[PDB]
Amino acid sequence: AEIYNKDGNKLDLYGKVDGLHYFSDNDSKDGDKTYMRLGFKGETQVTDQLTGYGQWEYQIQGNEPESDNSSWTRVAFAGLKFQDVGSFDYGRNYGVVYDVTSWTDVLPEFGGDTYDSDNFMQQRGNGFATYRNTDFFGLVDGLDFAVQYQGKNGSAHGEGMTTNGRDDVFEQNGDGVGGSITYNYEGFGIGAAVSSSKRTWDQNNTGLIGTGDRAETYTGGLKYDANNIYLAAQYTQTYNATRVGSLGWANKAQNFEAVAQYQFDFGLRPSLAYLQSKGKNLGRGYDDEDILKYVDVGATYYFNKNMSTYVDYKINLLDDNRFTRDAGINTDDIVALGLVYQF
Amino acid sequence: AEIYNKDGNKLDLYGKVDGLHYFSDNDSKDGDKTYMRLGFKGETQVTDQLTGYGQWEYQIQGNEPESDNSSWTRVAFAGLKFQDVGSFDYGRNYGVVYDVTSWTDVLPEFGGDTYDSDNFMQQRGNGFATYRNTDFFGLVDGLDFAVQYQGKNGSAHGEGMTTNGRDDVFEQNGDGVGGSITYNYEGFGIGAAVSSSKRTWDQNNTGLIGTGDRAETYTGGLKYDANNIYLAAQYTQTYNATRVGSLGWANKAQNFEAVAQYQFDFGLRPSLAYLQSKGKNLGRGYDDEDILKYVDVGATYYFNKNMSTYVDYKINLLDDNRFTRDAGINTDDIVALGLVYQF
Amino acid sequence: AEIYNKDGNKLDLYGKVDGLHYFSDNDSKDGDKTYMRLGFKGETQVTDQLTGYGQWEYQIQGNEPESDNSSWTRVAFAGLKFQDVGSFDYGRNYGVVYDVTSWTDVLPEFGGDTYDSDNFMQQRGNGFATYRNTDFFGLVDGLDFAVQYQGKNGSAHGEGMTTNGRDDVFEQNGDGVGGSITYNYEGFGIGAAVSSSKRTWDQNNTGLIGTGDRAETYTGGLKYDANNIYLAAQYTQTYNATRVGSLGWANKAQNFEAVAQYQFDFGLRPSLAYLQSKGKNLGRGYDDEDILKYVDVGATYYFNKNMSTYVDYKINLLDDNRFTRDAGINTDDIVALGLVYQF
Ligand SMILES: CCCCCCCC[S@@](=O)CCO
Ligand SMILES: CCCCCCCC[S@@](=O)CCO
Ligand SMILES: CCCCCCCC[S@@](=O)CCO
Repeated sequence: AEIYNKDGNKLDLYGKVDGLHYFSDNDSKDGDKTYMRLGFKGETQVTDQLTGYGQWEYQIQGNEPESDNSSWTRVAFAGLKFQDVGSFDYGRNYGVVYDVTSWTDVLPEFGGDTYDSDNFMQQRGNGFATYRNTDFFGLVDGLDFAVQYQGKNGSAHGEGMTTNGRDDVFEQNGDGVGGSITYNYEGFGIGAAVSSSKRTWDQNNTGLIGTGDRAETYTGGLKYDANNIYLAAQYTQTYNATRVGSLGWANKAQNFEAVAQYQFDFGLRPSLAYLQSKGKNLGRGYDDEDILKYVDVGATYYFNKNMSTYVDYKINLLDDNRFTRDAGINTDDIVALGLVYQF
Repeated sequence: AEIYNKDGNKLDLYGKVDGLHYFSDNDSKDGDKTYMRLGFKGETQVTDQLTGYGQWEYQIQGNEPESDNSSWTRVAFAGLKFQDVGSFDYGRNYGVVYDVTSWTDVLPEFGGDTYDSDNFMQQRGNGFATYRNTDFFGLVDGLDFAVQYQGKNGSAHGEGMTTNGRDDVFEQNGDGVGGSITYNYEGFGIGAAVSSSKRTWDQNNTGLIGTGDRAETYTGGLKYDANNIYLAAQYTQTYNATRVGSLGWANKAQNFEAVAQYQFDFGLRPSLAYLQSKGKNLGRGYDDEDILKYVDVGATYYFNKNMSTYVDYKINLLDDNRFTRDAGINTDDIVALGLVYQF
Repeated sequence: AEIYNKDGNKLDLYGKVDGLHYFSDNDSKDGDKTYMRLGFKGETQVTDQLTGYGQWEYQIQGNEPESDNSSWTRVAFAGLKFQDVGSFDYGRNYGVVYDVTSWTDVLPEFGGDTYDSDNFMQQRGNGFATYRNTDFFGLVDGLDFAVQYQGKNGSAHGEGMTTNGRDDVFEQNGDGVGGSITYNYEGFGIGAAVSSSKRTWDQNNTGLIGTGDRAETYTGGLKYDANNIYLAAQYTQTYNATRVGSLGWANKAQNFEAVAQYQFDFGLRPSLAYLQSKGKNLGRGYDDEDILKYVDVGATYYFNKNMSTYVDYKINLLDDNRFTRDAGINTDDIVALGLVYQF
């Protein structure tokens, strides 16, 4: 909600409370999942064509006792935007791969998990410097592109250390570069993205699988968003980038996400999605294994812009086998039931 | 404070800073206790008779250094309210036992501690699904009732695990059911509450006292709230529900709280309260011991709705003995001195 | 930003996002340093001459992954202000030594580090009770003084324990008393401050250097703040108060900070500063060592009140030697590059 707008600056304070419950045969995926998000979007008019902005978003879990409550920053960045030239922002933000893969990340509860947070330039992560050009200098409405640099987020000790270092190797990265191009026209969307990150010393020298010099993602995507119908698909082919449970990363992975949705006038929105991640030549005796594979059927009912409720059913297609147990990958179904207020 | 109210949605952002200091012979209860609370109450008009709402409240301690600052969510829930039918909400919220025991939880600093947070359905806890009926379908002004379900909040590992699991057994619970009825009329209040929770495997198989299949509370309460006078009393009889320091829980407990207050026109509000918790047949050689017992004398001076200061004197009536030392229960006096800004 | 002002109470919700990056040969000082701050300033008119107030400020780091995000309260206090008499506030707040040393704490990124947080009464710390007199009862415009008491912030276990205890001895303190006087007139500022804190048992009995009965600071300061020119200097002489890396504290220390700045009309603000901390008779074989010593050259460009960017270059003058390695003191340069949105 816009709670301030005065003398050239405005501030949107926004958030939500999701009363959320998971039902699953997997005990680790069963029970209260209530949480909230809080954020602000600030924007200031410097001149006719130049605006400064800042954004911050924070998740606070609501399913924990008061002795040990968990929370974190999703994004936190500042930037500058010049009309018919472009923008620059820096901070914790989304990787440019997500400019395309976000198109399928629209399920009621699940989805968007053929990749993780702090997972190279694929989703949210630290220290992105992002240059964006919107509508090609105002000459081609709908044509957007971005170039993105991610600085090294290293270890918390020893060699390859950064000031914001982290001992979990799955959350580290070296210097990376990425780009995205997208074109939207009368509801039809088409986009490509590419990212290339250096892998740090710790992630290649701790005995995990999917070691190598660089992490790489190549993404293509298509969507249709008009007349109350939402169709989208994305295919990403990764190298040393996709996480495989606890085992490490996938030498090669082929990720595919597809979604179909329809918005009824009275507020009902049914959703059918298919997500899949295929590990190829994973090593460690596993050759070719499904890292992820499930069908998602669900529905959100929008009371209005400020309130909704939804059910989401993750029909898990993975087999319980040696690879999934070793990696610690869930192969059980999850049904999500949620009640959501937002402002 | 209402910082937003527009096109059918309003948002109250509220909070306070309590500059607070404790004086006690017990070193663990002596010193700076400064803290703040922050929250929002959001509410949206869906129709003439249907409203959606969300609430979130957060405590941030202000008495710690910057290397290690502690904070937690008190409540976080969403819900729906239909006029002359009732409400439903879900999330971290207060247990329905508190619909009655809150009546004595009105002291300046102390009080309200014959029970804890995350202590079955007695106070704040995770995953409450709460149905409420207000004024009996609009036919009996003052008559309220509630039915409440709390889902299992289990361990963080092994058997009886939940996704929001917790290794502290005092903060766990199994499935529980509770109800409350209250009637208020021209300042006079009368109420009863009942709760029945299943106890998890860990809380019955870790060597503690007060083990058993279910936790149970039966509460009665009376109050008078009119003509600047506040009188209230509550009596709760619990089984395997009341915490006894570190020892475990009380097989049986008899809890009683009584308060008397008077609001002077110029802003002074003196308070006299008596709290007591009697453990019966506690085992471990005890067998009948006071778990809690103190008289509280205090006063709050309200400068206005936004500012006040208070002194609160917990005259501790417990004897320093084997049970209290073993349980780790404070038997020393505490004087609280506080300065409070709120909005 | 003032987001509420109604019926005698107003509330300023403020904050910023600093997209920040450090470049240094020291790996521990190199990389993403993005962070945000959030706070509110509340103030209520009780009468014509009496106002109640509350303030709270919070830092949330933006350079960490979502599994482990760090945050803390900077200040949290309530108080009362009577016109032409003075104010009283209590809580986590700034020590009165800072009434003078803040004058040099105005660099774009660095500076203000001849002392720490939770470092006796020198900067931010817990449990300050602060009495302030502004303009000497309204009889001498510009003449301010303060008396301040800090209650014991002790250990988290054993002897010398407080309820808000802390096991890091560098963040503990005993009872302390401090005072400040300042005089400002047509841009010219002059001030003195004195503080005297008791050192706790743990800080004198854990093998560190700079042990002794009391911590003491004596501070003098001068400044000029007018006609777009900012000049300021502070000299503090401390005893058992200044931190020396991990080694302990400095028996005696001589701290000096000097700054020169100029505000161009078009928004550029160049800054040149010199900071220095000289340890005297440190013991442990060290004798006389520079604890801190660097020159700071930098510049902030203000787009407007809500947006800016800056570069800050810490030219480190310390030699890499036995003392600096043992203490773990950085002797490498740091260049800071920041983009900042604030409201
Ligand atoms: C789409 C914009 C192309 C990226 C160019 C950025 C070059 C880095 S520059 O902005 C910093 C100068 O050191
Ligand atoms: C008039 C009904 C009394 C309240 C009982 C609530 C039952 C919960 S049920 O509707 C959810 C399980 O499907
Ligand atoms: C002349 C003003 C003196 C300021 C110091 C106040 C003394 C502390 S006292 O008021 C609290 C002990 O009860």
